[PDB]
Amino acid sequence: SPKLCLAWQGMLLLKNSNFPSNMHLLQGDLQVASSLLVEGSTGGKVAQLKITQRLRLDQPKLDEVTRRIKVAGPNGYAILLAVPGSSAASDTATSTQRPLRNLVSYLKQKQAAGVISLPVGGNKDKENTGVLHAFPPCEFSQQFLDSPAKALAKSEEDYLVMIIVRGFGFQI
Amino acid sequence: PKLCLAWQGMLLLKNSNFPSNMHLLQGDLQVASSLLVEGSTGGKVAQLKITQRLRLDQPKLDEVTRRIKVAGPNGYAILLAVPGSTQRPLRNLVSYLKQKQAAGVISLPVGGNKDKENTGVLHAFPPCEFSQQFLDSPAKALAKSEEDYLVMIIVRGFGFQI
Repeated sequence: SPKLCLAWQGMLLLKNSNFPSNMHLLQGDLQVASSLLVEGSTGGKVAQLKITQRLRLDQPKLDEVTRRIKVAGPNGYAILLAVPGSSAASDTATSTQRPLRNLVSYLKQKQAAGVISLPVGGNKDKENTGVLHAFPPCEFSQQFLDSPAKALAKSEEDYLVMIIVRGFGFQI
Repeated sequence: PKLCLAWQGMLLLKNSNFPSNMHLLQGDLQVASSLLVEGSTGGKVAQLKITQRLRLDQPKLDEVTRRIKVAGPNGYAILLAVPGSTQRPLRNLVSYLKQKQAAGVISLPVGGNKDKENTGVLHAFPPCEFSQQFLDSPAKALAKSEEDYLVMIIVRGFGFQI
């Protein structure tokens, strides 16, 4: 049964919009999430995660998401459920706050997963980095939702499934 | 992180069992882990039996609040029970306790203990103004409807736990 630990709270960013979100652990290694959802240089907490790329939801991409989880192994991935969270001129990054449903609807219509490189700011060694793929509700993402998970996921318009994979190849 | 699953099993009332998952809201996880056991062995228990009730009146609720406070930070744990010898959905237990206007009472550990400091009491509250105070916004999302959860308040021992 999914642990549902509150692994992260903050804003997802896409260009000039931000979306408050709470992320709950569904499966995999909580430590994979806690070690990558950070500022890369310090390991410190980050309040924003920026979607910088899109992955198409075509079957060949989905099959590679599945394969990279299996390659990484039980200590090399985490899957989270992202649900809506709780709702200056010199700021180099401006953004309109929007409900998570906006981002969900966008990714559903674009038929894409959002890509977030981790940790924030990167790292020179390929093996201490990772990637989060943010999937909208769809047949692929529903396979990771058991009955207690769906209760959190109120509607097919209000959640994302976040798949974090650490490193390159098998994780030990 | 808050909200991790801390116990999975059946809540027992009379001749019915209600599968429940308990997630940590507040307090000391170790209070729950050490008391949600079979006393004679310290091992995992799959069932917890409600054997008493406490009415939801104001002087009793004020005293629950006081007992949480006096226990200290290692003396209590608060958990959210969500749906997880006839099996019934948890909402039937919720409806029953809502109708009776009472909290269920479970003595811990299962089987008791001769030393008070190694025992606890779990009060299982239905949704109400009092129990809602323990749910922040992230927790409210797990709670779903006002018919589908209980708030489990575990207090260890007697007075401040030190």
